[PDB]
Amino acid sequence: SLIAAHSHITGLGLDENLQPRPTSEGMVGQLQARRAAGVILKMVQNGTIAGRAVLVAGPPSTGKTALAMGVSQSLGKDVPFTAIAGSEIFSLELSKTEALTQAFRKSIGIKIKEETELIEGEVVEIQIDRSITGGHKQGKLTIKTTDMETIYELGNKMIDGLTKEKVLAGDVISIDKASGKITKLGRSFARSRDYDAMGADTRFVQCPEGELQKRKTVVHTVSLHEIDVINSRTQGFLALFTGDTGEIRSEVRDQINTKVAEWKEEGKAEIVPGVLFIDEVHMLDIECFSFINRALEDEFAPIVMMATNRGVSKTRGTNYKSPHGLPLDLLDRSIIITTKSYNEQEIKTILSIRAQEEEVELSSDALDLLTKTGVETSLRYSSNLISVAQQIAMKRKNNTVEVEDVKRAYLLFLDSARSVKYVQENESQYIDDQGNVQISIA
Amino acid sequence: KSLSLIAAHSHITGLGLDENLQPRPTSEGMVGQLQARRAAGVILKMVQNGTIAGRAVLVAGPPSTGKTALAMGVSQSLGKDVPFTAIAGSEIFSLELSKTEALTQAFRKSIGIKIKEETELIEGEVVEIQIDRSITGGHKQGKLTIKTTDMETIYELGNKMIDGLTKEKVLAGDVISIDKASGKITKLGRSFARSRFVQCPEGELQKRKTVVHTVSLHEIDVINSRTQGFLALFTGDTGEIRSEVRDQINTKVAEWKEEGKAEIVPGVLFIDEVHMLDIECFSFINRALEDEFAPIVMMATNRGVSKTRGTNYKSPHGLPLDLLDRSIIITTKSYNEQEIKTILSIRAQEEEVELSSDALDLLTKTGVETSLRYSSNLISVAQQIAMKRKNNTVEVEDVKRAYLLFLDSARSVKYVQENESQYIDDQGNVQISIAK
Amino acid sequence: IEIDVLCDLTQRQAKLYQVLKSQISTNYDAIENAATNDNLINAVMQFRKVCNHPDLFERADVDSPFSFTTFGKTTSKFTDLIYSSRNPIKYSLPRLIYEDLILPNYNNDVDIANKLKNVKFNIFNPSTNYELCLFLSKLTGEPSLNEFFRVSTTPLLKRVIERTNGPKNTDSLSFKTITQELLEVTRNAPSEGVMASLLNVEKHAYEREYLNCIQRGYHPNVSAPPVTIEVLGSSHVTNSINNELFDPLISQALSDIPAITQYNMHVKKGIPVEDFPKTGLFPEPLNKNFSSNISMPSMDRFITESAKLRKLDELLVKLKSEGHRVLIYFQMTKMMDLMEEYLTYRQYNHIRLDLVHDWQTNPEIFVFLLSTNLTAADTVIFYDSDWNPTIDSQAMDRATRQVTVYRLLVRGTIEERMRDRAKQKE
Amino acid sequence: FVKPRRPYNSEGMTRILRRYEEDLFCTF
Amino acid sequence: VTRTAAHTHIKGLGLDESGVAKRVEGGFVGQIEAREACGVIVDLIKAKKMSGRAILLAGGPSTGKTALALAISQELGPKVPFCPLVGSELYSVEVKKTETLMENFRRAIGLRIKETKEVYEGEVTELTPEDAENPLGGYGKTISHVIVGLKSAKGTKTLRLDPTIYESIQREKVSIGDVIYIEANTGAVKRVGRSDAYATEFDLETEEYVPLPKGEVHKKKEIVQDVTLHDLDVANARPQGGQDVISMMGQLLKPKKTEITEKLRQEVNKVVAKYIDQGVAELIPGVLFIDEVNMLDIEIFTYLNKALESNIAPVVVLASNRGMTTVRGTEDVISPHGVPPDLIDRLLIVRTLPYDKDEIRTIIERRATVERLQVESSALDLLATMGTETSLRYALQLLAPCGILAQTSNRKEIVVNDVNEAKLLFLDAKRSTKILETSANYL
Amino acid sequence: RIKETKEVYEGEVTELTPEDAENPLGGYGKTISHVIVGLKSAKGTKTLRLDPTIYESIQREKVSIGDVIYIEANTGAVKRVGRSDAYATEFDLETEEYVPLPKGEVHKKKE
Ligand SMILES: Nc1ncnc2c1ncn2[C@@H]1O[C@H](COP(=O)(O)OP(=O)(O)O)[C@@H](O)[C@H]1O
Ligand SMILES: Nc1ncnc2c1ncn2[C@@H]1O[C@H](COP(=O)(O)OP(=O)(O)O)[C@@H](O)[C@H]1O
Ligand SMILES: Nc1ncnc2c1ncn2[C@@H]1O[C@H](COP(=O)(O)OP(=O)(O)O)[C@@H](O)[C@H]1O
Repeated sequence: SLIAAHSHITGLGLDENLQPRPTSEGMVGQLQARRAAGVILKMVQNGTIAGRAVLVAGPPSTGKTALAMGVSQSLGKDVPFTAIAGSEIFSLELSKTEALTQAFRKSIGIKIKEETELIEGEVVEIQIDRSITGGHKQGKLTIKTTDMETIYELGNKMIDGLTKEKVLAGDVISIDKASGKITKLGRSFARSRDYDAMGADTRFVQCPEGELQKRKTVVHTVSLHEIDVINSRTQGFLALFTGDTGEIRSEVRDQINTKVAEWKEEGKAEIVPGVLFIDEVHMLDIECFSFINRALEDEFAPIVMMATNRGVSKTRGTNYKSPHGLPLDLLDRSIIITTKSYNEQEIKTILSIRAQEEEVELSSDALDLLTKTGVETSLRYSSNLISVAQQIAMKRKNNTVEVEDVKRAYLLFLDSARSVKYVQENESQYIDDQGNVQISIA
Repeated sequence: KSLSLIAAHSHITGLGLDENLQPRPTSEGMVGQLQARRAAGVILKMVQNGTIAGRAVLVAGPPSTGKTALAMGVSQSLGKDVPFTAIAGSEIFSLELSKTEALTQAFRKSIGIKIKEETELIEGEVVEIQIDRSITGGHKQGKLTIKTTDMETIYELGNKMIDGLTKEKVLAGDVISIDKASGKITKLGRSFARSRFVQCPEGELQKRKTVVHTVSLHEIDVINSRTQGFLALFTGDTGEIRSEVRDQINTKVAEWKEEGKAEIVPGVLFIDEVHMLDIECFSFINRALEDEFAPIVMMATNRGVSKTRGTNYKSPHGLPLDLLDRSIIITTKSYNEQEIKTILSIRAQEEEVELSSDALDLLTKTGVETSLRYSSNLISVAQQIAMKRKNNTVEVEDVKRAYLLFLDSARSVKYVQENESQYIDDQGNVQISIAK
Repeated sequence: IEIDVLCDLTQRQAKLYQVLKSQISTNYDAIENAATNDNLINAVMQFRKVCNHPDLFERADVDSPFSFTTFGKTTSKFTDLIYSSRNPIKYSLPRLIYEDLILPNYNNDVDIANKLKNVKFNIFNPSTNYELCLFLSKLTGEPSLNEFFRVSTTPLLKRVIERTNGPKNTDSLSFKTITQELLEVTRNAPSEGVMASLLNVEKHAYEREYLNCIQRGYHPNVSAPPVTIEVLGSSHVTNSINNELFDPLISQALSDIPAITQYNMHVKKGIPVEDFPKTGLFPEPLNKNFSSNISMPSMDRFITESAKLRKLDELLVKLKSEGHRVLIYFQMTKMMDLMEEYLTYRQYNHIRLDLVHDWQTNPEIFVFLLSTNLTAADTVIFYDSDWNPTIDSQAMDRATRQVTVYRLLVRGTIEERMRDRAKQKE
Repeated sequence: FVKPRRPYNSEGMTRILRRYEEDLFCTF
Repeated sequence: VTRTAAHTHIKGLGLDESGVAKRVEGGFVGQIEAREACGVIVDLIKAKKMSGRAILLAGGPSTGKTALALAISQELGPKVPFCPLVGSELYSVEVKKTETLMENFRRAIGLRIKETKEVYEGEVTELTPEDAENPLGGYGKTISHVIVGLKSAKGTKTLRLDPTIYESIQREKVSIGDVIYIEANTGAVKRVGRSDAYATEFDLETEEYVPLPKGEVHKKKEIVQDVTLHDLDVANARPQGGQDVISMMGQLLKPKKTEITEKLRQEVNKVVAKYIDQGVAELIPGVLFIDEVNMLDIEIFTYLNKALESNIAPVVVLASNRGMTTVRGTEDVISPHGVPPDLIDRLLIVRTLPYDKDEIRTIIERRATVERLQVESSALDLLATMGTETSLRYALQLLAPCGILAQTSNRKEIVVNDVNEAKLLFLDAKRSTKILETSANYL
Repeated sequence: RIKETKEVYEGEVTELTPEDAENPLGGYGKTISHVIVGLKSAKGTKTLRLDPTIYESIQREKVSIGDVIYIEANTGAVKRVGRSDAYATEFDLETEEYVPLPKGEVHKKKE
């Protein structure tokens, strides 16, 4: 859709022998962290070990979220990947343990196999009979093909699916029995009756050949949390979307656990374990860490991916100060992947890959200036300056971004340290921490 | 009694007092604290007189000295038909109700109104039920033969009785109780005609009876508060009952007492661990006893000069000074060796099979040394390890085994003190690894 | 030809194993060779009936919530029903409370104060307060000026039910927001519509994720009626709570009138269609499996709930050309349940105790269940419970000329313990 | 022998009928 | 094939007959006195006569309190209820903390009931309503009676229902030609599916087809059920199940946890006592496991010392990880294990002891066999040295990544090179803390 | 922003006929083959031959002769704007507001 900060990472950049390539899949650097992330990815793809906490550590602007998002990209489709942040837990309707439990149930997926039936043919005759108030409905639908013709009965849902997106005799429709979907492929008979109301006539299709009823088997993926909220109340399907689900009792949890194991042993369900990713896990509370260290010890718990950018900092809700903000009992459960800062070649590769993804034709000397800026200040600032320099080059009607555009962008927009010095130089103009200011020039 | 397993206060069947309120040394399961037990007897006679409104008593003393035992003894000696509400200090901090609202509800649950009502009831055994169900229209007719040990009669039944007997399908020989006013039959059971079973009812069909009804003022407040039905008494969503319906109920209760068709029965409200209430709750209790419809409040605390919650200063008993002014204090003392021996004797007598006497002496020595409650908890596990040895009695060596396994407080504290780096401290420092 | 298959313990079989393995002190008696040695014997047959299959020793009945009721039961040309479910909790009230607080009385002031607080001083009264009513008539564009008094004095469910479809005045300040216009523009809209498909994602998620064929996963354990209130000696309380539990407008709103009845008032009695008491407002459940909490016992759950019947139906699916026999002494003469299993779903030509001559003329009818020179059967499935191979060889001696052996095993159960001692004895 | 079709009780109802040449509506 | 959840190696306490502990049984290594005390507690549970007995499993991390609690649950059996809990569960944003505590207390106490239900089921051959006399009046229903024809094998009956039953009949959309199931206890009815006497190959609604039900109609069936006391409380507080408008409307609303009053609990206890004395009920008291009891504040403990002294309260077991720490919810009380001295007199402390090197090595061996990876002896000894040096848990969690690296290296054997690569890729807490100490980027 | 096209018929109804049918089934009050409606707008007048299913929408929405209506082609659902401006015949008392006769042609294809 749109280009974001993590548009360029397509995979973990990893060979089949679990060894990272120097530059592949839109990634560079962090070779040991990439190898460890690939090991965790292969652990998830095996899917037979539950509740392995993995913590990522490092300074800011190192590639922690890039590593996790590369894990999500290489993880493959139809396997769940929650990407919650630390602040989203603290709610006014859920408890924090309840919010953690709901994230845990969202992260774990079920691949339900269902047997369905497809019919497709030319519609012969409809015999919808309704009551006087219209509440109760029963009908007979008649459908043919080139080979054979069958008379089917009708229920409430099929009649109301025939009424909406209205079907006349002369149409070719396709019905799936397991889902109840109606797909009008077009009008085939081209009947001589043309009411003046109908202005949208579907395109002509050849009427189909062969047998109407074709056996089909399909698989669809639904997470544990969705089944939980579906079975929670009478109207549970709305609560997926409105999110008014809350403080769900443990009874439906254990009964759905037993039913899920039942569907597993008869072959209906194939559980795929997922990944829960909690960015900025230092934001959480001590009660949340207690529930986290006691929540990984279940069979229905995914691999939990954790991220921090803090040193020895205060654990929230508590007076003491702990490594990474995480207490010792949780830190002992986790296994830590470390990340280290970059150098000039890796930073140069980062901005080259970004400017390739930012469709900016950058000159080589401007690239060298951007690398010196990025090493000098931060990687994120030199990442952000490329689009601005592109806009400035567009204003001067030159496609290639040159050095003077980079210098003008650097002069117009301020980084962290220069802004800090500019605040410290004339601090009386800004409102002080004690709420003191001078707003007059004299 | 409902379903009751063996609990801590199960041996207490009331205050062991004579007619002149002098405490027997060991009676009704309770031994010792004779001055405190005499004081509780005087308070019991206050409540049984029922002419004194809104006094507060403070049962204060050391932990495990029988304060909760004293309150349970008062509640047991009070009997039924007098309301008793035992709440803790952590109950009234409600997420939906305010603190003063929860205190007002707990105050009004322990004030009761006694109403005598005379109803009509017909109860017997059905010899034979016939219905001439030739329903040409909606009308049907039938006859009922109902029998007791001294009655045998036939009834002509109207249409509504036929409707009421079609449901709750009465066969011949069943025992039914009929309310003629409301038309609700109850199938008590089937008589002795096997060839659930109940006895055939005795004679004098159509016998009026008096069912004495005691309801609390909280239920009348919930009913009269119009948007909450009686389902609030079970669901608990009464939700901030207004003061005007309370005033209306108080005036109606005074009218009923004056005109003599209702009698008011005062009760006792017991607050266990009163030291956890806030100063706002102490102010509401401080001004809540001046109402005439206020029960006799019992408060029990085991704190010294401690802080009062919601403030920052220290006060005696964990309570502010004006609340201590508005209450008389019952003191309780600790137990010597013989009292511990008698208590352990009673608890082991009820709880399980008998003990050998040297084992009972070892229990008494451990109870003196560590805690009464620790020895009482050691009793049952010593008996279970005696059954695992397949012996009836409990010997000294079973007590030694249970003493080796289950630690008291002092050994746990000491063993924590020699093993400090293995545990987690206040600063979250712990040496999980055992090497170096 | 000798083959052996070993099977994993199923979930219900394993939980039955654990709940009857616990006891007080079992000391693993059946795998302590108590069956080899010769109460111990009761635990041995209990472990055997558990370790084979649950329904061979108790029936898997219906799955229903526990009915917390006191309904009219019996001791056991139409039999009729009246709904008579009541809660066992009887809250008894005195008659003085009702007759002096709720009902009007000559010495009571309920009706007077009710009218004085709801009619005489209602601020939406047009007789006293006209300009306020005209104020809201200008605001909301209401056609009638008594409507505010009607809304202010109507219960919420009743006011929900009689929902009016009449459009308002067009000079009102009620300005319809763009979300309401979006919802009304798609109220009856086809597919392939740009504003149509944007405003229904729940039907797309329904059809994509196959929610029309999902199964019920949870049922409540206890279901109860509302707690009955029992006032002695008055019929007014009976009428009042019977009216409140079964209000015909609310009950009829959660209902549907039968079609031939709608014929009868619309044509035969000439009642206009809009004057029908409105129906059909009960919310539709998600699926046919979500309609009621009662779960029927499924045949497929019988097929899949056993460690050995699952692989057994897999085997007779695979085995067609050879008629086969079952040693039914794996459960000590239990013919009944396998009989129901394979003429309920896996129906075949069959014979079970002239009998020996029927399966040799054609192999289309299998020899099937017999309790142990009739070796004319093509094969025999003799599988386990043999801690002694003597009865095994004597059963296979009875048994065409070719004999084939099909052995079955469950791991973790007593079959591994008797069938590792007897394996070295062979 | 092939089992009979389910009985179709449609008494007391309006009828929508749509055919190849023309569409009907039977009402009350 | 089967997923391991860090406790699948534990199957029971592993005790012998006389209460002594075998050194290796049930996946337990060591902790002999703790296992014997927990077996005594299991025997006390199976006695089923006590109320409000409590134990605290004191000890450090990596010691086995949680293992002992699930060992108690495995030894007790799934019939007696076991309610695991964490201390952070007790804080709810919808109801008081104390009511959550008592709701878990009555979740622990179980019940065994056997109930007989009057059941009507059969194929619907006839379904004809009777019209009312004054339909537009609206003070009665639009019908008066509904005659229903039910047919099954061996019996056939005609059914003249009340309109309130026909409400549920029309709500399950019952047509002519399906097998239905009327439960006469509550008036609920379940539509099983269309009868297979007719043709079943022409519907479009993927209906299930059922044979004719065996036996007569008016079957009286006795079923056995296992329910908890809390489930009775939550059914009576929020009354779903009746056929009145209160129950039908109570189904549709979103449920909120409410403060269940004590009066409901006494009425439920009286009804259950009548079921006990009548002969169909047998009480099954259970075990409730509050893990991380340090996280509970002073209010829960203050209410807990009164809630344990009731006649019905189950046996609760407690776990604590901390030593001499301050109690949450207060700022002056310094107390062992985060537990106030008022509660500790009710409490029977069970101590657990840390591990040696050989115990750690055997635990690693059994955990590797449960996770179906075979190890080499020198690699197992290396992992034992790291388990002594870093923690037992770190050596446990490192087992799966060296297995992953072994499958990467096209072999089934774990060597010491895989252990060294697991050291190089992933780090424990101590090396991470030192890396935080040396770096100045607040890493 | 979303662009589309709206094919609508708008105007004032001068005549609507629930036209009958040959072979009128059996035991039925009516058998509507089609509904003919005559719309009038500013400088425009059309006769529309509709499907029978618009009849119950017409009968529900109180659509009679002397009203201004506004329908959609593909949905075929009537929306009654009100009565026409000229036909304020009950000049003493009225409730329903009188919309002016709509501008433009009877058939509009707006974007
Ligand atoms: N190895 C890498 N490959 C690709 N992009 C990277 C890499 N390392 C860092 N980045 C870039 O550095 C920025 C910071 O990484 P991220 O993890 O998102 O934030 P932080 O490192 O501050 O947690 C991201 O925009 C990302 O695009
Ligand atoms: N005088 C007594 N007679 C019998 N039992 C007693 C007595 N005093 C205390 N106990 C028992 O000691 C145990 C703990 O006492 P408790 O009531 O908790 O003391 P307190 O109320 O002072 O905390 C209880 O089981 C109680 O039955
Ligand atoms: N006695 C034991 N025998 C075998 N493994 C154990 C034992 N005790 C603990 N473990 C292992 O140590 C880990 C920690 O157990 P747990 O009780 O959950 O935490 P803690 O021991 O810190 O309370 C578990 O994964 C368990 O497999």
